[PDB]
Amino acid sequence: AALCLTKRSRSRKSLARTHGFRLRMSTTSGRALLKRRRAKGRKILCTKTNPSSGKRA
Amino acid sequence: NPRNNLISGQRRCGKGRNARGIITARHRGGGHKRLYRKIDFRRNEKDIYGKIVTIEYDPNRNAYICLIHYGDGEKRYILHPRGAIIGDTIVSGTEVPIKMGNALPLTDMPLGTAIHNIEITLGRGGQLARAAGAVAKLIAKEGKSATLKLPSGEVRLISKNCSATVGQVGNVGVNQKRLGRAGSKRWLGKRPVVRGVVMNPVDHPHGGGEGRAPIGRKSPTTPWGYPALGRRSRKRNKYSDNFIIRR
Amino acid sequence: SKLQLKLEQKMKMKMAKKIRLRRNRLMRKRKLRKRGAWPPSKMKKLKNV
Amino acid sequence: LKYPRRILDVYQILQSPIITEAAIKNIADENSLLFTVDVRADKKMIREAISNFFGVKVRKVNTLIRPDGTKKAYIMLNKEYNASELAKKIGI
RNA sequence: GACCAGGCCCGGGCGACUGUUUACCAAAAACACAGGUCUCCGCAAAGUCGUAAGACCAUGUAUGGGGGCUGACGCCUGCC
RNA sequence: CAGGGCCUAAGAUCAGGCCGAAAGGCGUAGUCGAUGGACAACAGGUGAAUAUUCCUGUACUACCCCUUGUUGGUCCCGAGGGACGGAGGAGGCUAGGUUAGCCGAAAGAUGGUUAUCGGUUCAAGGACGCAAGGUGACCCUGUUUUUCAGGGUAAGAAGGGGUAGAGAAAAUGCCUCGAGCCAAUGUUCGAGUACCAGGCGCUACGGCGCUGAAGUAACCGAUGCCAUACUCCCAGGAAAAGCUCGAACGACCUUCAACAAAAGGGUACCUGUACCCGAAACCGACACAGGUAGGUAGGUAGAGAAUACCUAGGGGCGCGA
RNA sequence: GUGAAACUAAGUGGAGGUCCGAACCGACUGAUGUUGAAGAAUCAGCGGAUGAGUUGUGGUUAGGGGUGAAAUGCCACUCG
Repeated sequence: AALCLTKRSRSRKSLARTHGFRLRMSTTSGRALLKRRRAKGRKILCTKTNPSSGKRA
Repeated sequence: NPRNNLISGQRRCGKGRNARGIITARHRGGGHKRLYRKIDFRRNEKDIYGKIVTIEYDPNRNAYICLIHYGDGEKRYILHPRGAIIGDTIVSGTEVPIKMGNALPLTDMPLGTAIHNIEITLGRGGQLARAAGAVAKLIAKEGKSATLKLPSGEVRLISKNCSATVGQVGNVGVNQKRLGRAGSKRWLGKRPVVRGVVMNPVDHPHGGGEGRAPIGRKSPTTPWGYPALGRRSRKRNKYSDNFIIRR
Repeated sequence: SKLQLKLEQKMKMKMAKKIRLRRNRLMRKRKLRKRGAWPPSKMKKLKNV
Repeated sequence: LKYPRRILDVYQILQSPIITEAAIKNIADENSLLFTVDVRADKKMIREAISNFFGVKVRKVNTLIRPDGTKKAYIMLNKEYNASELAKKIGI
């Protein structure tokens, strides 16, 4: 059997369909969350992925 | 001949139960895909003959269905009655004589006849008495109504200009086809139902304590509080078309 | 006249035969790519396992 | 009208050559040479910007992204043109 | 001849049985089950979620769809 | 090659439309949405880090140009098809394995012995074609009906083809011609002036350089192909595009414009490509005795993917005495 | 075997919520381990293993709730 571990190896595409910027901007509630993120000063207001490339580092 | 291009394809997915996603028609899920059969309830081609070539098993029904051709180039499915000889010819119409398998409006026929597929008003597809042996009889007619004894022990005066497929609908032997494999209930997309005594008081009103709990309430109730014996769930003023309940 | 018709139907049989066998062998190659077992270098190196 | 996929300031579509030893291996062994281009570039826009500014028929344009962000382009010229005689003129 | 590879029988209680159940002290005699019975429902059905529009029921039509209890099978199920 | 430039499922968002303090809820067209459907590359070499991607060989897709015909063509529409279940066992073979033949080497300080040790490899694709496999309709004769021997039918297969109805295609009804059909496997080309045992010359002793023999047969036998092939059962087994066929109606362009081919050349859209992936790199806070979908399945003993020991390949588990 | 039935040798067949047992899923007993190698495991056996199976990917129901073969179980090591 497995352990009581919660996060696993789910694709970042499906994590970006739920917690990404689009479903965060498709509601009044989620854009109010982005009022609180931009009002606080977070450098990364979402946790996303990209349809083209991985990372520029 | 399977894949008739009349099986009509796309459906709502299986034996669904989701309105907004909440369980609202309980104990559903499982089984095959069960692709439906778009059959011809309201026969829109009157006074043209049509043979019977195939008795196909509809998984959506309790009975069978049958593939009927025409003299013109078409294919339909209809509910075949008891006594569907292979190759026999059925024909809808207004003055077509009475045969086990054809359709006609409810006026041009005698009284005291076995009919399965009747209409409750004009224009609809087909409503009443279309199960695997559901047979409706006719008591005598009236000016614009017709007292019809449908297979519940229930009579109903109805609009006389309604289509009706005369015949006793077949596959009666599902009264005795036992489900004795005991997991064949799950093959029909029917999950097991839990019982009200063995639940908790947050779930069912008969959530008990120690032991096999007696029913406790003054009446055996549903899981939403209404009494589940004798309490007729019917609006007091809808139609007043039924003569006597007779039940 | 009839044998030339049998050669035209035979030529239809050769053309449709080459098309159907081409589609069948390419779809077998796609069925073996999709499982991850097609290229004979990756099988010939794994003949010992 | 013949539109490209994106209008991308064609006199800046190439940035710099690559002067590693493996690039000279690609010159002497492949008749190819190495450029650094921006991410917004094509196998149709770079390939046109070689047959015009240089004057050489280019055979293929094998591009790749590099994880520091910028894009790397192996351009292989035709057999008729040596990359060594056209790379010493630039300074390789 | 190594590794590997059924211990069995005689009684009784419960649950017919294969399954499911308290992730991290309870796998059970508990739940489910096939089967039985009562009861509601004639389609603009009942029932369920929602102020509503509406959706499941159901692109189905009482040999069907809910809900209560009991739990295969065999004998029955008394009185008020 | 894997996704996007193609298509849809569950589902999401839903123009208008209905509803609702607000936010929004329901819902149709439409559009997204792969875990699916459609579509074209394999072998050898290179290489501190890349290989179906780079080099060389043979290919295949999708358009243009070059030659023959056509005056209509494209899209929307009408249709076929895509197109699908589970279980079962029997065939025909390939992949692998063993043995034998062939080729090269071998004295491995032991009583004998060569009985020993290594190779015996080749893909995609292009052509030709299939039986002792399945399918091909009915009856008699011989045999266990069966594999086959023999006669008749004018439809009785894969398939085409005519019509008839409002009937272009299709579907349905009628008539006619066709004894064959289907697919793995197979021979040749690709394909040897490749690969390969060995010896030959220097070591930065890490390998490079020249030359190169045989490269066949049989027995087993797949969980892989035929194969969505048959048989049985109920619990009855997605959709759309690509593809093919086609009249009317509807939008646009028309002659060196459009369409269909036959050889021959030209052209080749974005992203992913390292590395770990039965894990020290992922998830368990750890370089954690745990977990993680899928593919390849060698020898002997064994029914076997258990087990015991081993080839390939990889380790000796990061405190020792 | 009788004019047909009822029924039985014998093959053929491969059904099963069949049996033994791997992968896989689950956790019955015992020991270890309790500042554990591990906030639930190791070792030795154990139950199912063609199904009411298991699992990947993309989804669905969201807290006066969901879901529950029903344990107050589970809903991110948290759930009256």
